[PDB]
Parts: sequence; structure tokens; C-alpha cells
Amino acid sequence: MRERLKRDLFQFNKTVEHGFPHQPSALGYSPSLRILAIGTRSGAIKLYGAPGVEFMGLHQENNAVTQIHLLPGQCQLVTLLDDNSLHLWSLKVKGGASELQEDESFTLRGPPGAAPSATQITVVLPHSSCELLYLGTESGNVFVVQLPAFRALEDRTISSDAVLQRLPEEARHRRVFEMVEALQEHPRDPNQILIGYSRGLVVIWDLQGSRVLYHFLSSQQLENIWWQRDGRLLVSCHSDGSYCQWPVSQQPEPLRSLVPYGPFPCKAITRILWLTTRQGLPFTIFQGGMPRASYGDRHCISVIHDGQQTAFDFTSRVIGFTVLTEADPAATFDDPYALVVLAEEELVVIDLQTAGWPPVQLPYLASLHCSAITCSHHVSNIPLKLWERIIAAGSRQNAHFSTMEWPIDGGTSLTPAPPQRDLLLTGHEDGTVRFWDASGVCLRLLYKLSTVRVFLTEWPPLRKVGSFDPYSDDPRLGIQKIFLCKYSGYLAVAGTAGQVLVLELNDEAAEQAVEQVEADLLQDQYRWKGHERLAARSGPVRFEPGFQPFVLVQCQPPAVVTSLALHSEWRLVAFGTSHGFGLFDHQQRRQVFVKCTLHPFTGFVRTLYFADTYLKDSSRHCPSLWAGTNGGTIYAFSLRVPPAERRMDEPVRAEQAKEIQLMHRAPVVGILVLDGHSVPLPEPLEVAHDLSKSPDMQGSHQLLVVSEEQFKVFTLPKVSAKLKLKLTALEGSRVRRVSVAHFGSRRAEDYGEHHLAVLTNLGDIQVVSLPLLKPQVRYSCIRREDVSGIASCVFTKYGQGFYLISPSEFERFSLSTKWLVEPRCLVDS
Ligand SMILES: [Cl-]
Repeated sequence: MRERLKRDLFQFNKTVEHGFPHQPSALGYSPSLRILAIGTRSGAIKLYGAPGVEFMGLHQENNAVTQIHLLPGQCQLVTLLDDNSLHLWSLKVKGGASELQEDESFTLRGPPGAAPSATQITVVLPHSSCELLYLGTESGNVFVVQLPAFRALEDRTISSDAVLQRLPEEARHRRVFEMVEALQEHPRDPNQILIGYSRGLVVIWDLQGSRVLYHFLSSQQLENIWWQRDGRLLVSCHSDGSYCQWPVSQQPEPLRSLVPYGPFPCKAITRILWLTTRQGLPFTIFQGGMPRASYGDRHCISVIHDGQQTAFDFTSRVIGFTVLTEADPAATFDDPYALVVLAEEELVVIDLQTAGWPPVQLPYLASLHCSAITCSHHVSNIPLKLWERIIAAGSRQNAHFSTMEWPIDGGTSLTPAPPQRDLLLTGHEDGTVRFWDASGVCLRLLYKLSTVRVFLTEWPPLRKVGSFDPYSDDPRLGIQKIFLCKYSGYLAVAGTAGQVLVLELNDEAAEQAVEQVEADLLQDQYRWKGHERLAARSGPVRFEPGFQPFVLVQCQPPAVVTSLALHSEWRLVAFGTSHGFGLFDHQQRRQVFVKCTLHPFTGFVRTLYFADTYLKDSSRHCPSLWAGTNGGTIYAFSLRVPPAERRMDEPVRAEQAKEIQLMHRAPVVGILVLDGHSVPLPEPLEVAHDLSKSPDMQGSHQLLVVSEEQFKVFTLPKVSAKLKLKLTALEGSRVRRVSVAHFGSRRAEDYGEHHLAVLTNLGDIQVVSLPLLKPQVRYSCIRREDVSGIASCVFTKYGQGFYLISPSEFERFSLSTKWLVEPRCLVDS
């Protein structure tokens, strides 16, 4: 088409990311704005509020973000990188919506000759005045920097020699590096600040008077400090796994000191929080402190409250945590209600209001790799009834969760509700299928299906929370193929050990049995050196509401299922392996036929496609199944399927009508049929739910065969060549994945034409026109070396797509001028 027409239909943009960002390195939180901040090893800063409020930033240096400090009340924040640099970021309104932006940077440095291991920033303390940053260092000196000028103020330096000068000789036995471990402001006096050193000295420093008002020397090495709301109590945690409480009212003694976990040697408690409640029952929240010998490998946050203690246990390293308090600076009690934990592999939120401390569901930042992703499947425009039914069944399996509203709800989303409901399905290594609301900016989990059910498989007070599983339980459970019929609520899933399951959406529970049926693909042939078949449960099994399996087709050999097709109207299931393929009646639960493909691995069945088209006569069109193989062979099978009445009486019959060989012999990656207007045939039950999409039978039908090297069009029923595009011969690329995509014009509202969306082996995304097979546009998208990102890429029926930039995060892009799912929001004072 003309280039003017291309600009109405095609335009490439990467628009938003979905999931949990890879390798987080810092956590921040604004209590005034209720905004969550995540830093990564790559230098990214990601801000999150209410669903639809999102901000992605990137530091010019690719260094890890180690600290994030949102300024109190302000729409600004200060970050710190592992190269010891500070950065002032801002949220500025432009175009009626907020934008994240970096204002300036500053590297604290002493005189030349002074070692860097002395100016290394440990604690960053933004003063409540938002005009100054106090910076504790490894030397033991506290430096001051102006804001928003980012300039050092050497006249306000609080050195270690200046502090130790005001103190008695008993508290002057300093280390070479005093190591500022704590640096905090008085909760009820902006003139007083606390300074804590590694050896154990803590002081309260009069900023204006330049003198020590209070101090003590703890017996154990100091890790951290917490200052009670009223400023009249201090809590210190230490390297031997203990924590002490100190009154603030000269040099006092500890009120109480204890190693909370037995008499065994314990690892350090690295962080502690002491939060009051109006009920007179304080929370004690501390990180670590585990007995070294038998729990040194545990990642724990312990919560103490009202005689109840729980050591929350996470399957990955704690990057940072925060506790949401009801309070603002003026209140008397803290009144916590949520513990937010950023683990290296997931985000966990705990409800602190409800007894038992139940978890809170995530609206975003979901760890898609809780079990490793093994396949993906996107269904666009979901019928609203099935949508609500799947959502409802998801609520039924989430009873253990908290009823609390999502607390990180800051900001306002300027994006209207998604017009159509899009669904993304992910198959996982442990046999689970997760249903995701792929409609807009936030990828929210709606329902989880588990298929392992069809097979036969108190001090310290540890409580395992989170969902990330670092282990590989059983790989043969992994799901390779997914097919959801959005019209019938039927679902087919296929696994790594030849298991094929057909399921149906059920609003209520059931205790039915699952029919085991075998499909021997080597019937006309040999042994099997590999995985033994998954043993199925013989008796009836109870299933909670959702998609419930009623038949299991076990392939013999139990090899990887490499292709899957499901016709809901004809109630048939096609599936292929490296050996052959077969067709299965999921109404009669009986095998229709089986075909071995090891004599035209070139018999690897990679593509399956049902089509009601012209297979033998230009007047008679019958049901048909098409199979494409790695050797360039296309098998076509005529299908005699009875009507609704004789559906169980007489069986479905099938005969091999065609065997088409491609001379260039590239693997068949795509098969489809076009109607008399050169429009692709509609999905099963699509015509039954919309007669306006009835395929043209008056004109001749055409068969489209896409291989890794070429696009070929044949006419039906004769199968003689009419059109061709030799992709690999032209530009040296190979088709890795091809999907039909409807592209809409954005200068003419009621319009659209189908074309082929192509993912090449080089990570490019091309649009090949229908029906003439002319290359339209070529875009750079996935990197050539990113084999995993290419393997995971998946298209939508309307010009969008997803691919993995990491095990736990998708990137969303758009080929179409009709789609641009990007966040737009506003965060005000
Ligand atoms: Cl473009």
C-alpha cells in the first residue's frame, strides 16, 4: 500500500512494562503521597501509586540504586547510588499530567588524599525543613548539603572529633572509621538530631548550639536505631542479634535488653521499628536476628504485638521494607496497618489490622515468575459474562487474603477504563495457568488454574509468606500450549510429558472423575528413552470453581506437546509432538485418529489449524484439520462431524485428503485459510456468536502457508500456487512467529484490514500484507541476542504485543495506530 496508508495503520511504540522489575536494589515510600519507589541494579527508579499512577526513570550511570528518600510532603525525592552519588528527582506537571524528571546530582568528596572509604555515604537524612540533607559517612563525620542547590556546606559539618570532644574520656575510644550507622531527627524538635556509631556510641546533638545533649555507649556493636514518636524512648538493635530500649529524659542505662531468639548465637538484627498504638499495644518489627547455626540462611522480618510474634519468612533476600502507619507527624500514636516488604524476587504486603496478619493482593508489580513462565497465550475482547465468571472464580480461591483496600493508592489516574477486556494467559513450570487482566496499564491476576491436581504427587515462629518458588518441583508438569475459547468457556492445555487436558468453566465445585485416554503415535511402528508418563488419579477428584478438567489425553510416547488446536463447535482437540499428531473427540472422549510423522526431525508437528473450507470440490466444503511439520509437509484431513443430535451416537470420521510438500523444506510455522474476499476464516463459534462475520463461500478459498523462509498462497481446493514472498532469500531473516492482526485506520474510524504480524529470528517485527504477501513495515524491537525475549514474544489480534525483558516482567508494544496503552496520571501536593 501507499506510504500514506501505512501511516494511518502502522506505527511502532514500546508503551509500558508489566510485572516485577528485575533485581530490585532499594525501596522508598512517601507517607504524604502514598507512593512506592523501587530502585534496581541497572539504575532504574520506578514510582507507583494507585493503579494507573506510574513513573519510570533512569540514571545516566548504570549503577545500582541503594537508597531512595522521598522528601516529606514534597513531590521530590533523593536517590543514592552505589558509586556514592546523590540525585534530586522531581514530579512536574506538564500537559495536565505529571512527569518524572531528574533535576541535579552531587557527589560528596573530601580533600585529595583522603580515602574514598571515608566519604562513603551510609545514612541519608532529609531534614523536616526540606532545605538540607545530613549525610553520615563511614569515617564518622556528618556532612550537610543544601537543597535544591545540591552544594556542600562545610561550615555545618558535624565531625567525629567535634562530638567526642564534648564527651567524657570513657566514651572517646574511637575507631579509625567511626561508621555512622544511625542519623535521625528528633520527632518533636527540628533542632535535635541523633547520631549513632558502629562501636556503640549514640548522641543527641544540638544543631544550633553545637553541643551534645545526651549520649550512651551500648555494650554491643550498633546496627540501627528507632526513635519513638514522642522522642522519649530509643530502641537500638545490635550485631549479636539483640535490641535494647533507652529512655530520653545525662547518660542513661538500657531499660531492657534481649536476644529475642533463644540462647544460641544469633545473627545481627539489622533494622528495628517501635510503633505505638492507641490500644496501648506497641509493635516491635525487626529484620533478622535468626539463630546463626540453623537459620542463618533465612530471610525474616519479625513482628511482635500483643503477645503475638511471627517471623515472616521469604524465599529471597529482603531488599527493604516499610510499615504504613495511620499517623502523620502530628499524631500521638503510630497505629500501623501494613508491612510492605520488597524482596529480591517479589513484593509482599501484610495486613496488620486483621488477626492472623493475612496477605494483601497485588494490583500490579506481580512476580510472573513465581513458577517460571513456559508459554503465553493472549485472547482479545473477552465476552463480559465469561470475564465476570472467571473473575468471580478467582475471588473464591483468594479467601485467605485480606479484605483491606490497596493502601499505596496515591495519585490520580487520568486514563479512562479500558474499552475492551483483554486477557493474557501464562503457562508455568509447575503446571499452573494464570489469567491476567491485560486490558490496560496494570497486569492484575484474575484467576489461577492448577493441573497438578489431576496427577498423583515453633520457635523461631517462622511463617512462610510470598509466592516465589526458587525450586523446580517437576518439569514434566510444565505447560507448553494454551487454547482458550472465549465463547464456550472451554480450555485446552498441554504439557511437557504429553499430557493434554480439556477443561470447562464452572461457577461451582464438582467431584467428578477425569477420563484417562491414551494416544499411541507409534501405532504403526521402537522404545522411549525419557520421561515416564505422569500418573493420573484414578478415582473422582474434587475441584473448586473455575476451569475443571474432564478428560486427559496422554500421548504415547509422553513427549513434549509441540502444537495444540481446539475447535469448540466441533468439540475436537488436535495436538502434535516430535513423533506425530492426532485428533481427539472431547465430547465422546474418544480418539478420532492418530498419525505418525517420522517418514515424509522433519516430522516435528509445529502447526495445527481447523478450517471449514473447500477440500475436494469447489461446491462442497467440509470440516478439516491442517497440520504443518518441521520438514515443510502440510497434511490436510477431511472431517465428517455429526450434527448436535448424532454427536454421541455415530463417531467423527477423518480421512487424509491432502499431503502438500514445500520444495524449500522450511518448518511450517503458520497455516490459515482466506475466504472469497481474502479475509481469514473466523474462529470457532465466532460465526455462531456473530453472523456478520460469516466467511465468503461464493468466491474461491485460498490456503496460506507460512514457513520459516517463505509465505505461500495456494488456491483451494486444487492447492496450486498463486502468490509467494521469499523472506529469507530477500533479507536473510527467518519467520519465528506469525499471527493475524486487524489494523484499524485512525483517519477513518469505521474501517480495518487484516495483515500478518511477523516476528523474525533477528528480533524484528514485520507486517506482511494480505492477501498479496507484500512487506509493509519493518521495526526494530527485540535484540538479536535476546533468545529468551524472542521465544516469549506474543501478539494480540489488534496490533499489540508482549515480550519478556526479564523472567518476571513483560514489555508491551504496539504496531497499530489504534492502540497506545501508556500511563497518564497526576500527583499533586
Ligand atoms: Cl513508526
